[PDB]
Amino acid sequence: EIVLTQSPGTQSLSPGERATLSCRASQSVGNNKLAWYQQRPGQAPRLLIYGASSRPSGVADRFSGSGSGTDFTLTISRLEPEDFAVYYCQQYGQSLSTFGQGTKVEVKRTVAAPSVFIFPPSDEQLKSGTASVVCLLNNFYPREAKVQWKVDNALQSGNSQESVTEQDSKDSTYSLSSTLTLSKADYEKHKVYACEVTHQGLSSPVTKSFNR
Amino acid sequence: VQLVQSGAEVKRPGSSVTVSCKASGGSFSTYALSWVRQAPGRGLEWMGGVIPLLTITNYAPRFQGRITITADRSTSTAYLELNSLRPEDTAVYYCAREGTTGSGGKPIGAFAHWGQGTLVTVSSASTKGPSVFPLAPSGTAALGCLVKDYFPEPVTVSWNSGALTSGVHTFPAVLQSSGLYSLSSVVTVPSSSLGTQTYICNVNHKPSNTKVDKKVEP
Amino acid sequence: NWFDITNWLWYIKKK
Ligand SMILES: [Cl-]
Repeated sequence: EIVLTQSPGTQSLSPGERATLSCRASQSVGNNKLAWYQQRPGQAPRLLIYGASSRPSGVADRFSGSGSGTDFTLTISRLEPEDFAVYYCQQYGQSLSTFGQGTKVEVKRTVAAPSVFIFPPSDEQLKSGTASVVCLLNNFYPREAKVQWKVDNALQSGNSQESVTEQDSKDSTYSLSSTLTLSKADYEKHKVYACEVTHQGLSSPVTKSFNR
Repeated sequence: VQLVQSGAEVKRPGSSVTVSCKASGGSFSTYALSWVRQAPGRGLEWMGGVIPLLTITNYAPRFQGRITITADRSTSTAYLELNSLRPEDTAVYYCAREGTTGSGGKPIGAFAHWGQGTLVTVSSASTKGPSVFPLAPSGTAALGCLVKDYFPEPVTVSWNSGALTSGVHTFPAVLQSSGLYSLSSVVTVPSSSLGTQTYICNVNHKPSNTKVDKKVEP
Repeated sequence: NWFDITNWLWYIKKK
């Protein structure tokens, strides 16, 4: 099996800048049968380059491919807004075709600390026997952030889940939502519900909390 | 060349799924048709392919023993069968056909033509509509809705019937231990607007016919 | 390489 390594897995760049993306193969790729695809969230992949350097008629000429053997590169001469997307390499020089893990080209902007909000369970939900507490980390950059839930200062595990939005097309930020879920009966055993947030833009962790 | 796939399906663990891919435009029999999947938040994985005229399949070793790819020349339709399904098989499955170069139809191997994808969800869960709970607001306030305990995907959310989009964040769903999904949608607005302006989240879960327009207030 | 078969097929089916 040929392993294709795309490193780094993320590049943070500005519109108008050049990008070069590496695809290194664990063995020589037969006849330079190396393709590159673009994929945006919610869309099928789209072929940009095939045979290492050939470009299909429809594809913008700011995309170019080069390299041979085990060492391939996709070059984007000048990043347009629509070029911020995920790029996959693929080898098809032997019957077992493989893909790289992808490189996400995202927009670099200034560091932005999250604005943090906490929401107690609604009265409506509490009537139903369950308590969900939500923490929002809004409009931060870069994407790396951490939330920890504490209930009367006891660190929680196994009772929360989170997800993160795609980078905002206008302000280049991310947001994150985390939900802590307990039975009503368990929720009523404790007083202070807290979400503690860590991020590059924060010199020390920020806690938002409420008292049940 | 247009490839059109069959619709989303929910499959029980241990079952087999069949996904179809109908091609229109160009020739079907002499070009290689492959299947590529993508699990949630993960990369693309080539599964296998078929050359219809020759009836020559080619399967990735990881799927050899669980996959069958067939082609019906009379309908220009290719089929993926995957057996012994497990939760790890939950993914969007794409059919992908090789491109051509020049005017003479010469094939390029690489995948120029892609279907729209088919989400196959491997689960023991039954169709369930969400409860929709407000996330009430406490110069900027946040408010939102929690769309809890639904199955299967997807759910859509708008605010004020689509009139409110600035500052709205609708998050990817999470899959809970129950095998039901939950998602949240939030919006930030000026605090001064909370007295006067109405904020309503429009939640649509087609499979359960859950359509809730939830007014969120302080 | 299975990925080369259709090129062969294309070439031999030309006239
Ligand atoms: Cl393009």
